[PDB]
Amino acid sequence: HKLNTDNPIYAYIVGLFEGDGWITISKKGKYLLYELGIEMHIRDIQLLYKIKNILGIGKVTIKKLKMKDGTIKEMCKFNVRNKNHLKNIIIPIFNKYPMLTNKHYDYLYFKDNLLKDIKYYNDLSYYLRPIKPFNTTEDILNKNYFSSWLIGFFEAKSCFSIYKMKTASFEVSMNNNMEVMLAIKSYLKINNNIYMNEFNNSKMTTKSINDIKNVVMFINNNPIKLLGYKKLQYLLFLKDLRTITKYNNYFKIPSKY
Amino acid sequence: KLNTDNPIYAYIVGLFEGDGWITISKKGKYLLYELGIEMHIRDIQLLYKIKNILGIGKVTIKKLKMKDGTIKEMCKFNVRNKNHLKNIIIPIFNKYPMLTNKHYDYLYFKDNLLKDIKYYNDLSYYLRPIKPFNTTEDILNKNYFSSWLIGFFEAKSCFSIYKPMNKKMKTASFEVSMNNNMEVMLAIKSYLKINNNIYMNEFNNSKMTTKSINDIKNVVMFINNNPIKLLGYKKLQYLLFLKDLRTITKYNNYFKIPSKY
Repeated sequence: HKLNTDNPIYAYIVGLFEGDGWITISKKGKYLLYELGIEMHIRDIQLLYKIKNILGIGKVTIKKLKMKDGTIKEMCKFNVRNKNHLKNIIIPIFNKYPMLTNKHYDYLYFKDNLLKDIKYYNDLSYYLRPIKPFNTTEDILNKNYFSSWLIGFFEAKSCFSIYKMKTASFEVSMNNNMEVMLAIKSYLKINNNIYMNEFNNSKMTTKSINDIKNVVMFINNNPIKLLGYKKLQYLLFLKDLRTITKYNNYFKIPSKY
Repeated sequence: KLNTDNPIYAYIVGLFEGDGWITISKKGKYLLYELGIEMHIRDIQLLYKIKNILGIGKVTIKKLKMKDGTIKEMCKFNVRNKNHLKNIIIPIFNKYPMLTNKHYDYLYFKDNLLKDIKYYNDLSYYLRPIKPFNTTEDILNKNYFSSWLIGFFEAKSCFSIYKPMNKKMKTASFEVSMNNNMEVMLAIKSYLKINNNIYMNEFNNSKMTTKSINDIKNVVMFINNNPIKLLGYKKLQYLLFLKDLRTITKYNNYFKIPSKY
């Protein structure tokens, strides 16, 4: 039979791969390599096995990076290279819950070529990701799987931090995709968000007490959950937030997640 | 080991708890273990979705030969393979436990299956406890209640629009079929902030009903905002309900009825 895709966690997966993964076609001599992949830190290796498990396809590997200094850094990776697996599992998932940013174009190209069985590099047309945003902030807000996509995006690109009395902030690393950032600001009713640019490291942040409450309650009330390290950071964040007077009193920081 | 992080499995448990069964039955000296569910033909596509989501099981059509000479139809989905039950079904129900007394059927089913009981003679006696397993507060404390609720609504809720012959205009009502689950019914009333519900008993038809504009508002928004959706006929009934609800002045003026589910 075919892949049933009415399950929201597949939207969470798209969010995760849109944030930190990739779906490309590359030149392997006179042949082509099609690959859906994602690389994360060792702290998220279990998350990659979870992905492998949910998708039923793929391979989890560990890569050793030879640093300049002579040391070795580690990363873990999940990828799918089997053409039939891509056509039967991945295509249907992304068709059902397409990516939100311009990265979506990478998908259409990947898909068009894959389904046409292009295998020699010389039969492959030229491609450069468009600079125009595929969707407007309102097209995003009209998508009924936004909140699910968002947990996967947060899993990959959000950050919870408590710093020195004390203050709490929620940030989302952006890679010039304001339409998505505005959809998030709106959907979550975040008011005191300040944008930044630290070494072209553009991000969106907020520390106000109500904004934090809104973020915590959206994350907490969503049936779609953080699965890897990001979940631990979140739970540690709450653990801390409970000790900060102005926050723990302003609302009921939940104890179950 | 099966990954059970997907809340749609809680929806599945919610659906089976409402219209399904998980039992051990005799077959002479042997024992049949079965997770099963029977629905009307209108939901045959839904059974196929369950099948593809669980990755196991079989869908069949049953012909009930009535005494009047007519053949009535129903469709069914079931899992009988011991390995499939141990490796898929057990982990799901362990992760997202049923909420009513029916949960006892599960524990019983699971203890025997794991102990590898094969003969009816080795089967200890069993009668589903009468006292509820959970309290309303225990229910409200489960973090997967809202996902379970959709599967349970898929099976036991009912959206109806109609014009009684004693009132000039149509009324909107949401009802949930009862079955000795008042602790669960109270958790729903509480969780959905329902304030004008009434109870029915039309031919032992214990159920909960509400027609108040605010109650209906709460139900429609809960359903529409949930990432976990109605997948079968119930969904179609839900969508036809909204389309009509839009034409009833008192409900339409009270709140913004969603146009996309």
